[PDB]
Amino acid sequence: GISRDNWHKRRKTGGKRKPYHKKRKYELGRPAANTKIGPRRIHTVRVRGGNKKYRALRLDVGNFSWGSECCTRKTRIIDVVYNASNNELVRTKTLVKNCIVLIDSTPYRQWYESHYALPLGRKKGAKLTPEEEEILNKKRSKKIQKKYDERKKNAKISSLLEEQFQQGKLLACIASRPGQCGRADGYVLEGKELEFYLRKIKARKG
Amino acid sequence: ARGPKKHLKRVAAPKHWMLDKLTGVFAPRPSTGPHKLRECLPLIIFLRNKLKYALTGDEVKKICMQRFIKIDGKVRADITYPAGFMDVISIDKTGENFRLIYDTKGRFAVHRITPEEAKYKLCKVRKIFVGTKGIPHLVTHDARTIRYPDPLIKVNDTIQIDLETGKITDFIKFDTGNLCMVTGGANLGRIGVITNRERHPGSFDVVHVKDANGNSFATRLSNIFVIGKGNKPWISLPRGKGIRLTIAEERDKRLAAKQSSG
Amino acid sequence: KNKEEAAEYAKLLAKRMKEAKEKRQEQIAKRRRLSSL
Amino acid sequence: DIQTERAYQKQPTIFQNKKRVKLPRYYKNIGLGFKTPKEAIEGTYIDKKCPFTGNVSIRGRILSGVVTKMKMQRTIVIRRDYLHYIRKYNRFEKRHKNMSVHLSPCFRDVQIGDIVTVGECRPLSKTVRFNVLKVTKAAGTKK
Amino acid sequence: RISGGNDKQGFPMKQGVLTHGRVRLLLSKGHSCYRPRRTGERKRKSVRGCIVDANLSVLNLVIVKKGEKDIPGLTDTTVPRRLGPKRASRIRKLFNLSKE
RNA sequence: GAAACUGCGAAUGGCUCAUUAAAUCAGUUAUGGUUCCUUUGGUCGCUCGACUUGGAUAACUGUGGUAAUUCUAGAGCUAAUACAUGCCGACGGGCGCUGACCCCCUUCGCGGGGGGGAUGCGUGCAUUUAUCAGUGGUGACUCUAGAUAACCUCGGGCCGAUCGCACGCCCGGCGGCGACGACCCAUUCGAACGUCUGCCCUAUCAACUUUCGAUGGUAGUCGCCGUGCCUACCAUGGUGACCACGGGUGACGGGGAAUCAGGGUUCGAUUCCGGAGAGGGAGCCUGAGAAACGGCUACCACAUCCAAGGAAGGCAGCAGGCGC
Repeated sequence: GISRDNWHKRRKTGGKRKPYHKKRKYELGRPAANTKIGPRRIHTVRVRGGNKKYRALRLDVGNFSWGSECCTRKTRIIDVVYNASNNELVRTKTLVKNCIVLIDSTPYRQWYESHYALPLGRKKGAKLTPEEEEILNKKRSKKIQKKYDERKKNAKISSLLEEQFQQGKLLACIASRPGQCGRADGYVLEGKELEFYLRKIKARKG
Repeated sequence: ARGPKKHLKRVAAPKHWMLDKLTGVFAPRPSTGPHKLRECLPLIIFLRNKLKYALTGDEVKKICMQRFIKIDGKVRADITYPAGFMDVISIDKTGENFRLIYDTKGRFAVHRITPEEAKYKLCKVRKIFVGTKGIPHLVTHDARTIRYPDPLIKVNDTIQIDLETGKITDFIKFDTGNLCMVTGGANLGRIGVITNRERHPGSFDVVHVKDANGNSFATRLSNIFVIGKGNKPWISLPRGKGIRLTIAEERDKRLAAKQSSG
Repeated sequence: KNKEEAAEYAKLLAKRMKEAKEKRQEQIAKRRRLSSL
Repeated sequence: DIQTERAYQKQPTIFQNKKRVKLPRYYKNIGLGFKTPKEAIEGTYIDKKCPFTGNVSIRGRILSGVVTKMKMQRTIVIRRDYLHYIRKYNRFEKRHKNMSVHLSPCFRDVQIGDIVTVGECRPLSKTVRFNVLKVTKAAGTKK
Repeated sequence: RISGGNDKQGFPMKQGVLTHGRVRLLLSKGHSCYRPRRTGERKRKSVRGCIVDANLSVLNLVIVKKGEKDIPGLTDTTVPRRLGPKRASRIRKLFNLSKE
């Protein structure tokens, strides 16, 4: 059907090839997955050798990684902002590999607070009134507190990250082919990558 | 071709089988196994053509379905099972044991061995490997995977394995000054002492071999088998002892034995 | 079988590593030989 | 200077967001006695298809032509000359076969007429299968 | 209950086609009005619609509720069970057996 | 032991040469850029949380349809290595975080140094992603192993609800040969797409290719994988008198054949290897492998049987008939 072959298109010299055989199967080709954002929907494609290949047609969750301290959590994709290849893949917000998405910052914040015993986001004059957040931020023995005061030293977050946390949504880049593995796994944008992409989103936006 | 091929025509059959033309159209396409299609000896060929125990492929079928023939200490009820190099074929009811090692010419000789020698075989290691728990792995020339080997054995050595346990006893390192039988190319069956190895990064490394009588010949490294340390082979050899004398010498020896018979 | 193969390898390997370590101290013996023969 | 294309250009193996308180570079010697040149180690360019600072393995053939054209993007046309031998007339005939070959920005200045050594790699584009590995400046070319 | 008969050309009424005419379906394995010869085989079959109408030749009817009166033909007798349970659990289930 | 369900095979073999001129094909190399039924060998109490489960169907029994075919509808009965669903084990812990609390020695005292350790969460291989370290190997890995933080497709990876012979070994105790099956690994059989060089006549074919892919760059999509294969945005390129582009072949390629002093010329549909096709094109199901035609679905050409509503086609298989 959808042919994936070299013999259908002109030689290096601009001379036409006359096809010496009809379409073979291994010269295969199938329609594009076109993965949207919605409730989990995955169809299975049986491929050469009797192996499987999962078509994610809708996805909500995704395994994203805060790379600077090896904090990976399953979060909830909310929307797409910028795609490098094509900008109709933004309009009809398709999930493809290496597209910029926004994710829920809540599992990263929860880990950050429970690891450093310091607040992240939570704007000045934050009423922490359930006060089991204050349990996670206070009430230790002696030597355990020494370990936690030792560690809070190197919890200096990049201001670019700290804004996104306080807004409540982080930028991430999809590192897995979602149309072939049925997964929207990626990494949270940081440093020079983040400054590059934040310029690109603002510039395009206007 | 829309899939794997199952018929092998008699003219396409490997030449070392010495199959006659006017018998049929086909030869026995060897069933998949440890050795390659091209370089094996199918059990029907060895049993019917070489030994002359059977006359037809149906007679060979009638033998091999009584569990008589044992290849490498396991019963093989497949008449086109590929029996290749170094393989040990023990028939119990007759009380006879054969090791398939090459004639001095490019074919398999029918070399009888003793009950005590038909208990092991030499395997050329093909690739060393680490498994899924830092467990080291060997792969041999006859498709055997041996795990937890000796930590010195490397990619071109020879190992002596036992045909009950399938475990490594002793091994011969691939060095200069070690006996090697040549198991591929023009020099097929030539025994000699390794003189040199010539390294070519990206290409096939050629290895110089010295025969007993000062005959020097090269072969690609792949087609060499270290069968002994020094001049001492760890197996028994056919009559000739892998020299491959010239055609003028073979004539002289033939008509010497002829005229002596008279 | 898994247990006995692991135990027999541990013996043979540890012996081969003792051989290499006897060589390791000859490596340092070659260092000090180049230092003061 | 770099990152002209819409997607962020990085050597994808090296990680550049290690918390602290120069950028590192990934490269390799590509075997067969080729000196991984100085610009590979001390450049700040990004290339998928550089044999030194990229994901291509050199294996198979090592051929050599003269640089003919340098008018396409990180690619050049070399011209390979040989003598084909006709059998009837016990003489030769001068033939040629010019191939599109991938030039890394590693080799900073090559001039049309320079001698190139090329290593076979996987198919890089429609017609590109070879990589420039060392350049030998044409007869003299000092001034 | 209308178990579904045939057309007057023998084209049997396939379930859930929801028409009163005759139409063409591409029937695979696991369908009615068809069985494949080779594995993975499909076939165009002319089948009569589901909607029972005037121009049939048969109607398969199954007696859902036995009525007030008794028929001479059917109800009078009762055919025996050819076979019974072959599986051990089905024997224990039918005849009500303890475990020991 | 017929029938039927299940499993496998039907992709080989055979036939013909219409296509096809760097295509096919031949030698030579690459997969460190892939998939692989079968075979042979590894693996299969590595995982810390039932002395055998479930509801359908065939053959069978019976009731039928239309003129017709290897068409099949309806009812009642029953199986599994079909189709589903699932324990118990070994199994007591081990390792990694968490961490009540605890005792110890020093500073009179804070602080300090190391020790034990409740509760909780995690764990195996494969799979997807991110980070750290540098047992075995290569000419060269972004290799193989190892370590940490998560994932796990409900159209769902594994972690035996299977069958046959021999019957045994002590107080209702107590195990060997095989058959079959399986995620992963190597191996065998291959296949696939690439590398270098090589082909007949033609100038009354000198310029050709491209904004609907022509040559390159970046990021995707798709595929078993590498790639303009195809999307989007960029760049102006690629080939040519060393014959490109176009046209012709009574052209499938080669091993080979006839003829020959030495050179050569002509042939090679034809039994071996490789390719392509099944009336002409196109599209697909099943399977490890098919764009299969002694598979299915259309249209074009032809054409058989009709109770006129419909049913069924494919000899360049072996024979054989017409036409030529």
